Amino acid sequence: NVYHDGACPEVKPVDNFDWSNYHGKWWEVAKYPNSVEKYGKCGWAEYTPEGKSVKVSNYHVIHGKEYFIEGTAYPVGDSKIGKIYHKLTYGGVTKENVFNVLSTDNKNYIIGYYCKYDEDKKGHQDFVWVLSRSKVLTGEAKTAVENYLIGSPVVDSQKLVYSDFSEAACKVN
Amino acid sequence: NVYHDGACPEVKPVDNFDWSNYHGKWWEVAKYPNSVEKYGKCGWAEYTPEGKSVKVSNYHVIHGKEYFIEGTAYPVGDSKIGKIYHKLTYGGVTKENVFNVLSTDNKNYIIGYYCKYDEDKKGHQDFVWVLSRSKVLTGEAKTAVENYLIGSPVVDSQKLVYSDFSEAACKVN
Amino acid sequence: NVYHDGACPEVKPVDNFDWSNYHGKWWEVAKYPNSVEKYGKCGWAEYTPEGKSVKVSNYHVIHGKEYFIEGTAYPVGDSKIGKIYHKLTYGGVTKENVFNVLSTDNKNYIIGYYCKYDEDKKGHQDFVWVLSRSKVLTGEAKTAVENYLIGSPVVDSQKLVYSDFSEAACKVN
Amino acid sequence: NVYHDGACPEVKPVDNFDWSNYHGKWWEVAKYPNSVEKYGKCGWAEYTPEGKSVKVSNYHVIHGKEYFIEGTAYPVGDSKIGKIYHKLTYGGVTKENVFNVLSTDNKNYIIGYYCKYDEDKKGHQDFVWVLSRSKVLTGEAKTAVENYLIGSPVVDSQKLVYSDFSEAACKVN
Ligand SMILES: C=Cc1c(/C=c2\[nH]/c(=C\C3=NC(=O)C(CCC(=O)O)=C3C)c(C=C)c2C)[nH]c(/C=C2\NC(=O)C(CCC(=O)O)=C2C)c1C
Ligand SMILES: C=Cc1c(/C=c2\[nH]/c(=C\C3=NC(=O)C(CCC(=O)O)=C3C)c(C=C)c2C)[nH]c(/C=C2\NC(=O)C(CCC(=O)O)=C2C)c1C
Ligand SMILES: C=Cc1c(/C=c2\[nH]/c(=C\C3=NC(=O)C(CCC(=O)O)=C3C)c(C=C)c2C)[nH]c(/C=C2\NC(=O)C(CCC(=O)O)=C2C)c1C
Ligand SMILES: C=Cc1c(/C=c2\[nH]/c(=C\C3=NC(=O)C(CCC(=O)O)=C3C)c(C=C)c2C)[nH]c(/C=C2\NC(=O)C(CCC(=O)O)=C2C)c1C
Repeated sequence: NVYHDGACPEVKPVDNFDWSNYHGKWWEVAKYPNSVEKYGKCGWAEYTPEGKSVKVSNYHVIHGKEYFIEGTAYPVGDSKIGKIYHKLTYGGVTKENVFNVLSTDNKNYIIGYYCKYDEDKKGHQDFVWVLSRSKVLTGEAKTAVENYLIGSPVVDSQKLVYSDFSEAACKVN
Repeated sequence: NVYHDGACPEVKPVDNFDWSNYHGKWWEVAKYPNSVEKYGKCGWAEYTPEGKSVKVSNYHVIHGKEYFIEGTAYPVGDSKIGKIYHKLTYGGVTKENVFNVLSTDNKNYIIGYYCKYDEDKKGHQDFVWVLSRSKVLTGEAKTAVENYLIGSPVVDSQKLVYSDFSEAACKVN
Repeated sequence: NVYHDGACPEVKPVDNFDWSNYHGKWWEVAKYPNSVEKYGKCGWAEYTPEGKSVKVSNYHVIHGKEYFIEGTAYPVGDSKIGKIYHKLTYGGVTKENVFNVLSTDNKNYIIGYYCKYDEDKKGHQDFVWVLSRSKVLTGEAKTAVENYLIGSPVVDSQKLVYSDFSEAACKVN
Repeated sequence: NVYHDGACPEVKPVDNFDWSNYHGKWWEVAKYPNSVEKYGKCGWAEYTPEGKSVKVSNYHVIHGKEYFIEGTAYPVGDSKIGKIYHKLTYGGVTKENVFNVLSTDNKNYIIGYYCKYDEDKKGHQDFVWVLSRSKVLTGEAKTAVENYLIGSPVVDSQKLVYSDFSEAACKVN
């Protein structure tokens, strides 16, 4: 889990988000570690569209067993601004969590960020995911991701943990 | 927070621990991040000997405000072996958590490990602290710590975060 | 610069090195600092295969000006064994310096070590490079470089300095 | 060796320097590594007044053998201001090098800094020494050293290397 002092940074999302492409199975190729996804392997997100909204379900495997959450996702304002609410319930509190699409090709990959702010302690936790339609980044998508990561003012490439997509890791029994 | 798969690893504690030095104020010079201490600055532990035991108090400061837990510590067996129970209560459950002393000069520094196992997920969380009687490592202590870190089978120094002992950080109001 | 007392340590190279992949452009993702590359950013190596040998060109960029050296590398013995001579001239003097490939995937990354021994002062300087066909370590190659760095007796990951591959740093006129 | 891009930092020397006390024998308790002092142990300096100047002799010991340089030191202006010229020869070139006294008690210790700028590369090398009358810092002096290092804009405590004052380190054959 990646903590910092202070408020959530001012982040600039993509201005050209293609809401059409937001569907299907996205593999979580990397992330910053977090407590909810603790121990999880072979992670993915599954987006099923309903207009300018999507039904969300996020899965991962731990030792042969599948775990998931369901929720819904829709743009905060204009579909083209890469800022999307993901409405999930944690701890019996349901909140609209702003996912920011920092980088995308509207085809193969998403690099997105969520910041959880603590008012009482005046700090925040950073959550980052690299979601891809492929278990492995190749070619242009991989090239795009690298160049983003090298300039990124928000994402620390070192802190990224890359998911295991072994058949062993991915097995549900 | 540092997560790995599998049960808690077997570690070798120091076999020459001087329990009589185990008192006084020990600054948290560095640690693996964990959720209980998120956003805290200027941490320290204070061990107040009570013959057999020591009373434990662990502090930090967040934005002029002090937070703490109190507990009790005692050797798991032979006092010269670097296995010390720390009896703390979290979430209404009281546990005798084993703290392994991985390296120490028996005067200025102590490098310690606690492993938290998840029986359901067949994985564990690693907790590491570098404790020092001075806010900054100097002389032989600094060298000893450096060298241990570099050889350690358990501690990945690259996951250490060193504390903020600024005047401002430490200011309590 | 990383100095240690005593002779060069006995390192264990890879015994499955694939000479046939020793070509192309290998970004200097990290190194131990040394005097010759001081100030240089965006560094790379270029290995031009000439069959038995390779032509070596090592570059970096300092303030829009590009600096480099050229040499020749060829295996110290058996191709499969991860010891390569790098024949370079410094101080009007051509040596055949042994580069030890400590870890590799024979595809994306290479972790290498050269040790410069001072006979008169019975000390040595350590040279470590982390080389990759991409400017940012991603996926399995990232995991593999980390997990090596953690277990390595030779390399202290805390003495690594990661290169800057920003557009600005890589800008040459 | 500690290298940075850019011009030398603006540094604030002590304005209460006691030139009278800048005499006699000072151990080098710590430094930033540098190439001149490569492999050296048990190092010390000796200042021998000659009027408004002091004659300088800097020593260390490498495997029973003694190595040294001589030169002269005198103030840049007013002796109350801790910037001192240290006139030494290296590479057949004799230069006046500014040594800035960042912190001192004028009794036990001195923390000093020299910055070596590369005009060609537009970068600089940092040189930091922690001098003391005593081979081990203790008491108020230690505390003074610790405190300075907590807030120091220039000196990184982690980059200090602490000299070896073992009799074996100090033994001259
Ligand atoms: C494919 C990416 C992805 C993902 C992403 C994700 N989560 C989000 C939201 C959050 N994730 C989090 O972990 C928290 C909780 C923060 C907190 O309150 O602790 C939030 C809000 C957002 C955008 C806001 C996104 C894109 N989340 C998961 C995984 C999961 N998230 C879960 O809640 C579970 C079930 C855990 C269990 O019941 O044991 C899984 C597997 C995956 C695999
Ligand atoms: C000086 C070192 C040190 C430390 C040490 C410490 N904690 C220990 C134990 C634990 N810490 C933890 O965070 C958990 C896991 C609790 C859980 O189950 O989530 C355990 C068992 C152990 C013994 C192994 C040790 C040495 N612990 C702290 C700090 C703290 N630990 C605390 O519980 C709090 C209270 C936070 C609050 O009330 O909001 C502080 C400040 C410091 C500053
Ligand atoms: C991508 C990795 C890499 C590299 C690698 C490298 N160098 C090596 C060799 C050495 N480097 C050194 O610095 C010395 C010691 C020279 C000495 O001081 O005697 C040697 C032998 C070896 C072989 C083990 C390897 C793999 N070397 C460089 C960079 C350079 N090496 C150079 O000599 C120069 C030109 C400096 C100038 O003209 O001002 C550059 C840019 C890069 C960027
Ligand atoms: C007690 C502290 C101290 C010290 C200090 C020192 N050096 C200074 C100067 C420099 N040191 C350096 O290494 C260089 C050389 C920069 C260059 O390489 O051009 C400079 C100018 C300055 C003031 C700026 C100070 C206070 N310098 C030494 C040690 C030495 N300095 C030496 O030149 C040698 C002889 C090396 C040999 O003959 O092989 C020793 C032992 C000690 C032990």
